[PDB]
Amino acid sequence: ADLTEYLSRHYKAPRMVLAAAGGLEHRQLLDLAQKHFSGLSGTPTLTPCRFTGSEIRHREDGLPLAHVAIAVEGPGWANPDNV
Amino acid sequence: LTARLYSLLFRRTSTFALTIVVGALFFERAFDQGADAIYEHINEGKLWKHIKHKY
Amino acid sequence: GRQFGHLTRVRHVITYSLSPFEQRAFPHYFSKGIPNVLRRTRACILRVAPPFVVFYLVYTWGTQEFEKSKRKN
Amino acid sequence: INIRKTHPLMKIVNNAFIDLPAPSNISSWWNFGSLLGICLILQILTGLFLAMHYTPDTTTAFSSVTHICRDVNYGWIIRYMHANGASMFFICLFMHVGRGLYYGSYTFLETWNIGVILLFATMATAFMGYVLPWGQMSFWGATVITNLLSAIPYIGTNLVEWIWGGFSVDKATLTRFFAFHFIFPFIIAALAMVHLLFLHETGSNNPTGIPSDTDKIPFHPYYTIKDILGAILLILILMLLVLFTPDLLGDPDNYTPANPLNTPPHIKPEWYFLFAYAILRSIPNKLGGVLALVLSILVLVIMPLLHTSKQRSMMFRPISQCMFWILVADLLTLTWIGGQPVEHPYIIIGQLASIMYFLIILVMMPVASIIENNLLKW
Amino acid sequence: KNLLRNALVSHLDGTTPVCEDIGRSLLTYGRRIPLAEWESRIAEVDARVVREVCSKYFYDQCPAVAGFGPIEQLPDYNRIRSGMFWLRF
Amino acid sequence: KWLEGIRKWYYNAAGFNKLGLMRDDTIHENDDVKEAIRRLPENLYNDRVFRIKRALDLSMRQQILPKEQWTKYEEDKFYLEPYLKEVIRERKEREEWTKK
Ligand code: HEM
Ligand code: HEM
Repeated sequence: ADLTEYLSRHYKAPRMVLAAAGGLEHRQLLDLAQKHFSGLSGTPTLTPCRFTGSEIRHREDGLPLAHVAIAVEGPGWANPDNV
Repeated sequence: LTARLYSLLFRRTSTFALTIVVGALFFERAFDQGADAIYEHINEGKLWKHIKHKY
Repeated sequence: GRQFGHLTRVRHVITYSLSPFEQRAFPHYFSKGIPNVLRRTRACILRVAPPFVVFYLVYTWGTQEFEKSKRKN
Repeated sequence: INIRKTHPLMKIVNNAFIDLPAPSNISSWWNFGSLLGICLILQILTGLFLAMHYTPDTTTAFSSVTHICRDVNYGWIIRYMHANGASMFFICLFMHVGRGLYYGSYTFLETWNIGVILLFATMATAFMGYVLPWGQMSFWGATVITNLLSAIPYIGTNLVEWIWGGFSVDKATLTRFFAFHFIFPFIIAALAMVHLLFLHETGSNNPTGIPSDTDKIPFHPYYTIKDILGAILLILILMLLVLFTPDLLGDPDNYTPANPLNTPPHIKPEWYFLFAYAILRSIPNKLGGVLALVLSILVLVIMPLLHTSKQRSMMFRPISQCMFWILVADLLTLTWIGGQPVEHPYIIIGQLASIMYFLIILVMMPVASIIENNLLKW
Repeated sequence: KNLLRNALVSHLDGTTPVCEDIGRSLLTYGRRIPLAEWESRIAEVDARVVREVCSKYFYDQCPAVAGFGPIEQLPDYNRIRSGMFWLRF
Repeated sequence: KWLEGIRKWYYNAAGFNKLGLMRDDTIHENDDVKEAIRRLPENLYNDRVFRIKRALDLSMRQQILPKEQWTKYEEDKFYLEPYLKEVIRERKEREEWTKK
């Protein structure tokens, strides 16, 4: 029931992109979109998430090597500072 | 106030040390005046400055 | 006794550790420190105090014995 | 690579103060190492400046220290810093010893032996520094303890005539004691480095007694700023002592020129020797009393060799803990009885307190340990 | 900058990374930015702007550290915090 | 016998139950204790060091556990004792063989 509810809510109207790259025709691509994806007839998220900044550590000495990562909060997408 | 203060005086070490030395001299001056005023204030009377002011 | 790397062999442990700027300077000082120090005080009353009241009783006893010896003559 | 891991002095700095795996369980009762070290270097500085204005002679010492406290700028507070810093050093030394006995860290054997030798050296340095101001109290106490060293049959008479330089405490004795108090804290610092060497061989101790090798936090910057906190607490207590009540510790008779005839009736050593002195005058035997003092320090040697428990500390042995607190009260009892004139009820309770001291530390510790032992299905 | 050019060019070879790039560009932006604008913004880069941005996103942050395994040698979090900002050594 | 009640009073007044510890935790370490700890299965060893590190944290911060998680006199799963018996008996075996 929750699976049907999830599939019915989190997919439908604005939030989907068909993309085609390679040896085809864009006109016939939109024609096939008209042929099949038309009539889908669909009809409230993205809050700022608080970055904590902390340290988790798994002392687990059975394995030979060691794996250490360290990160900070990344800026995102709308900045050339990302470049 | 706090954001301005951190964005100015807490990102270069040598400028931080210089401004705390300058503020340390200013605070030393202000503490001289305050401590001397208080200690002369709670023991008025029997102090040598007024007995010299007699003469 | 040596440096790190060779001391113990422990699996099965995950430690969470919080940033110092994340949390407060004084997290619930008065609502915790007073009952904790009351518990640490009650945990040592009959072990620490009964030597000192023996000290004060022998103090007053020997003192008043000296006074009684030095006030009849 | 890393400058700290390449330079040979910086390798010593890294192994001493940075990469030392420390127990995360230790409260303010483990700050005493930094406290004693900062007390030691401040004693070095104060005694150094005093020696820049002190005259080691019987005629000139009293007048010269008077010239220091009245004429040389801040010499009055530097003298007060030296004496009261000796007292604060003694407080921290006793509580360092009390931690080392309470938390079972005395199982470290040779480290305990190095500490015993350090205790000898600090006692000798303290006594000769107290002799130096050429006071009435210092003169008579030096005469008494010199005769205590003459208690030894057939060796002590030649040894005391060897340390005199005369018949009594004269200028030779004064200058020799100046030399020994003037040289000894360097040797104290060297044996302190040896003390630190054997501890960093072993590793430090937590309140539980279980080794904290799974929970080692570094020595820096946690314990560095915690020792700074404890050190500035020592600074404020010591400096408020030297600037508010300088006379709560110092004897009144210490400000008198030495009279070679008087023997004032409240003659006593200072309070950090009165428990050493209360054992003496409550035993009617000269050699017996000084042997009782030497055997008290040898009991402090012995107590690592009688840990017949199965825990390390007395943290979970409350009976031995209560006996330890009775010993704390008995130590302060002996110190106060050392601070009293010779009186008959005081004589009775001083003898009872000294024999109680011996019976608690010698006899009652394995008895309490074996009751705690056999009580726990062992 | 030449490494970033060559990495992006060899990244977008074939058809799967190209179509993935189109999908991810039109999800984050609603539109696709071709690589010539990326080349112009590469030409918009000198070391001064780089150290400004690295001063923005590194200089005394509160990072997230994850350790996995025999990580006894891994220092405490305050060692990372001390070695994070230079005091110019 | 009432000595069991005396042991109950002692185990109340000890505090490692309040810290949530067993009897096989606070043994003083000689090398025989080291051998006895080395002669243990992996699961009990890891549970023991987990208990030790939780106890060291709750001893540093001193915020000691609620009443409910405290171990009791009955459920004290003491296990190091027969291993300690075997280690000390091998040590007495070696001492007797040298003094024979
Ligand atoms: C002469 C003065 C002394 C100095 C400067 C000194 C110095 C130190 C230092 C720096 C430490 C390491 C940090 C600490 O826990 O305090 C230490 C630890 C220790 N000292 Fe001393 N010490 C002195 C006297 C003594 C004496 C008289 C004893 C007793 C024999 C002693 C026994 C110990 C023990 C057992 C430890 C380790 C305690 C632990 O692991 O927590 N020390 N000392
Ligand atoms: C090598 C360094 C030291 C030097 C050069 C030194 C020098 C002196 C001098 C010249 C005096 C006589 C002046 C006076 O009494 O104010 C003195 C007294 C004294 N010193 Fe030191 N001293 C040193 C270290 C220590 C240490 C480490 C202690 C013990 C903590 C100590 C304890 C005392 C005491 C108790 C007195 C008697 C204080 C008084 O009666 O006024 N000294 N010292």
